[PDB]
Amino acid sequence: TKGILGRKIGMTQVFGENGELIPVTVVEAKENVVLQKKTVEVDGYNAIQVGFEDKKAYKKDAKSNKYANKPAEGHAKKADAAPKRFIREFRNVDVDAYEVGQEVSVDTFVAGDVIDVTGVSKGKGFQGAIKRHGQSRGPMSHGSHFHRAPGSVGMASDASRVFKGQKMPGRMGGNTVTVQNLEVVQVDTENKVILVKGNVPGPKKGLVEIRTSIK
Amino acid sequence: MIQQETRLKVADNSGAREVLTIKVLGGSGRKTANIGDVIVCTVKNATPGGVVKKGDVVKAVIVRTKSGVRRNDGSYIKFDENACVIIRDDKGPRGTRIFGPVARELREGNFMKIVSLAPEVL
Amino acid sequence: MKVRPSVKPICEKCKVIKRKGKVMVICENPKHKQRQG
Amino acid sequence: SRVGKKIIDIPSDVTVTFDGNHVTVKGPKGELSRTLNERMTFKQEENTIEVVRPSDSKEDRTNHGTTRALLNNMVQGVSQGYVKVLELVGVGYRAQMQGKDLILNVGYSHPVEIKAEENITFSVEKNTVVKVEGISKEQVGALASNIRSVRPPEPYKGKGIRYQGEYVRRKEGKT
RNA sequence: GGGAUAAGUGCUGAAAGCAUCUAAGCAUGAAGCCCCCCUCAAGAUGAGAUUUCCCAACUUCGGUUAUAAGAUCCCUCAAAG
RNA sequence: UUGGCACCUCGAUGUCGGCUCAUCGCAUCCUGGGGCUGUAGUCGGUCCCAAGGGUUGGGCUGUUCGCCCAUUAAAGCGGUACGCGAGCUGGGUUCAGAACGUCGUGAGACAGUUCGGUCCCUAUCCGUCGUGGGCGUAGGAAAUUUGAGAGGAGCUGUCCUU
RNA sequence: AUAUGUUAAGUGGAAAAGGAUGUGGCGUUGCCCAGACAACUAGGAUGUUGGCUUAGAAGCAGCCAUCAUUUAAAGAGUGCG
Ligand SMILES: [Mg+2]
Ligand SMILES: [Mg+2]
Ligand SMILES: [Mg+2]
Ligand SMILES: [Mg+2]
Ligand SMILES: [Mg+2]
Ligand SMILES: [Mg+2]
Ligand SMILES: [Mg+2]
Ligand SMILES: [Mg+2]
Ligand SMILES: [Mg+2]
Ligand SMILES: [Mg+2]
Repeated sequence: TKGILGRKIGMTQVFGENGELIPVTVVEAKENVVLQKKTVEVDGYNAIQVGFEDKKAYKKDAKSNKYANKPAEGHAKKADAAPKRFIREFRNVDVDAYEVGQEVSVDTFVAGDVIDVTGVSKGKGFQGAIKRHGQSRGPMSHGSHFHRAPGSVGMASDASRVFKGQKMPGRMGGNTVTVQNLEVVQVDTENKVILVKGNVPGPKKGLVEIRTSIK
Repeated sequence: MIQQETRLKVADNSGAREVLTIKVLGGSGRKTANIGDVIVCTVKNATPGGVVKKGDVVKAVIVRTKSGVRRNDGSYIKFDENACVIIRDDKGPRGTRIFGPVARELREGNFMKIVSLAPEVL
Repeated sequence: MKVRPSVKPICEKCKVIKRKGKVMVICENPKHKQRQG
Repeated sequence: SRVGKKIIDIPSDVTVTFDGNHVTVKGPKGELSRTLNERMTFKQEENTIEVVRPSDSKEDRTNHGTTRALLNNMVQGVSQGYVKVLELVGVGYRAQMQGKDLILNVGYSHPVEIKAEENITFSVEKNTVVKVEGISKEQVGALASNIRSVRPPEPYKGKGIRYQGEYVRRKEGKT
């Protein structure tokens, strides 16, 4: 139950009972609609899909993504809706609720719900082994020429190859990751925000997936 | 942050003036300590007389780190030196004349005797 | 349970049986439990 | 197989009904059903059952004498009913019924609930003697072995869930 | 938290009138095993599925001419490199 | 392991430790489950099942080792060219200097010490870590997905009640 | 593929001292409808533990001395003790 889409606004803090400071990630979970209901009788699995942030309609000479194209008009026309930038399926929800076209508002969560927040990472670029992985660097003095290299990559001639999973350098990367068992502390209905306790992955104005905890 | 081989002032009349840490007891691999953490330590500068003497290996609790502790209300506390009280392996001290301010965060570590023998606790 | 290649009766009240492909001995005192291995 | 030559298995008002491959036994406390065997054949001549093995082989000699015991123990707990009595020993061990399910207090930090199943009634006499009653000897032996996996007997004092006539091997271990 | 199990623990039970944890059955049993959890995944050449959009003529239709939906070049950029 | 043998390599298979990065066995060091006990309890002992995960920081020695101080639930044992130098150091040692002891008439020698003593390589292929292009997937597109599979995770103390 | 067997461990598709039966084949043998082999339960004795009697010990520290029969039948107790 209880999935929603938003985007990271930033990070603040809130005081609670007996003055306890608790860190807070403001998520603007605005203008989410139920956009297609999926059934096991048609697809094999039960889910809805929620479109998050509406963008401008079809324009003939459109050269960028903020004007929808003709497949995204007709897809968001089968629901009485505007075309959305982000579209995600939620299959933990109950499919027998959520009529197609429902504005799934921000007051589906109450202060104190446990949730999972899914987002991409920041993305750091090409990084080395002691930054991409938590590797111990070599000594910076005493004659050494090994500082920030990876170490040995194998054994000599039994295993005359490098095994995969070696943890070599490359792209640190914005990949999807969930932080689990976060709390909702404050739902502002008029501002359409959620204050989730802690930090969620991604940069600012990113995209989150707040759904309830499977644990 | 108090690790192995940090010199700490000794904050009572247990017989020691300076002490250096051997290990931070607790778990395995435990690197640092703050207020309320018991450390095992050898005294380096000792008062002539008293109880402990130079080269004894004593257990002792951290009071008032220089990199102090954070509280639940988002409050902080920091001190100008690292100090230390030699204890007597039941969370009770050796001396009766504990010097200097003690952080509040060792009331909940059952060091109530160290609090009562101290000046104003903050 | 004494695992040993040489499972034998230790006293006369101990009996020798096969359970699930292995030779065991059963006896009233449990110090004479043996299975062969 | 001298338990297979004595394959009389004398019935009662209990009416044994074959079904070809398997046999249902019904009576005053009835409806047991068991898929027996394929090689062992069956004949009810006048009033009793009979279990006949062909070919005299070792597999036909083992499986025949069991099949007499599988007829005979079906027709005798539907005739009479199987009872296995189990006993508490200890200072403050009190078993009592929660209605249909039984609750033990055997020195743990928590009571132990042995949930009942079909054809099994749990009855407690005087908080230290528990009777398991039923119509099939394997199902009342299985649940009369889960009551004493709660707390088996113990050598130094004897404390734990015993059987009725169990000889608990005891030791004398003193400080 | 589920299943299936190890060592083990059994129930029923012959073979071998008995006994018997096993042979036929029936249970129970571990940080292990399989799920459960997290990622990545139809180049999964078996290339899956759903929803929406687009629909040509010339013309030995050989191919060309154009184009649809859609993209891209190019240009302004960074939450990306 | 110390050896035995002399089969591969002397138109070079280049270095003991340490560092970085590991990986694999289980004859299990801790944690899991059992049997027995000359197991009251608390502790143990011994044996069986099990590799999932974990398995410290210093002092002395170039040391492997070993001793020791502290801890820890435990500080496992092995294999991988006594894993890993076209990844690093070069303390150890087979270089030229010099000195002692000892031996030799001597030049010198020891495998005895002691001080000092240059560590080359722009990665072609395989393999690995990332990342694009092409084509295929019997119309072409845009978007959401199924998961066949593969990978990651997996440790544990203390205290309070009972 | 025929014909006759054997094995149930994937032996086949790597070992030993030993450890056990698991089934084949081939014997020898002593037991038995005067009813054995289990198992059924029923007498289990007695003078008497007799002696050295042994911490008292009266199937038992250890020397056995182990004769008669309450008796259809069992022992100066087979034996658990
Ligand atoms: Mg380091
Ligand atoms: Mg190399
Ligand atoms: Mg032996
Ligand atoms: Mg030769
Ligand atoms: Mg093993
Ligand atoms: Mg090389
Ligand atoms: Mg020289
Ligand atoms: Mg001379
Ligand atoms: Mg120099
Ligand atoms: Mg084999």
